[PDB]
Amino acid sequence: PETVDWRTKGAVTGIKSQGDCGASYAFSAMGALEGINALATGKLTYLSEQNIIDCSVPYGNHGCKGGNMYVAFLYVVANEGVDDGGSYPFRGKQSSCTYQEQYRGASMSGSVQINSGSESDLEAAVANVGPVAVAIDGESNAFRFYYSGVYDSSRCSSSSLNHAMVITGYGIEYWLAKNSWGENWGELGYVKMARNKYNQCGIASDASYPTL
Repeated sequence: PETVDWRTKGAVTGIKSQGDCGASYAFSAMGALEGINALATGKLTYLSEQNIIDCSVPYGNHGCKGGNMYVAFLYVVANEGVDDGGSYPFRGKQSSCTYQEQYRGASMSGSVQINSGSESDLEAAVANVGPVAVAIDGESNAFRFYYSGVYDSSRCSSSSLNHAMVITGYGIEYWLAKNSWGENWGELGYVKMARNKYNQCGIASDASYPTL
């Protein structure tokens, strides 16, 4: 298809704000999982980024100071589940791990990594599977203060990436990415990024999604 948006399938939750906590990895990872789960199960369940922040330090994440999607997925697989938000809510900072099995919202068996730099493989993932976790270069003041339109940056790097989000669709040529800086940033917390511009901002350098 020429354009998808996974809200069409009820596979995307509201926009979140990570506050002053540097945990996009978590928000980005949970976002893909929420989608995959909502598609399969038919019910959208909000999942807990706080769970990932508190409990994935031993898998090699840094709580509120940063981390990866991969390492968040390993935690989910090894811990055989992630709690949902309702019962494990965002506090804005690293707290004790209160992971409880009774509130396990979702589980998974692995992650598929999209071939680094390939946007046609990325589109194929997004169209045929679901929302895909990505990371980008959001260094620019233009990104930091993006408000509307298609982001099409000349200064963007395709290798050293500093911010993670969920691709929830694409259209016309852009990607539709969901950020976690709350609803007052971008287009309702969304950004439309440049599609098929030879991997601008490294959108397809480190894309993945979970299996379940």
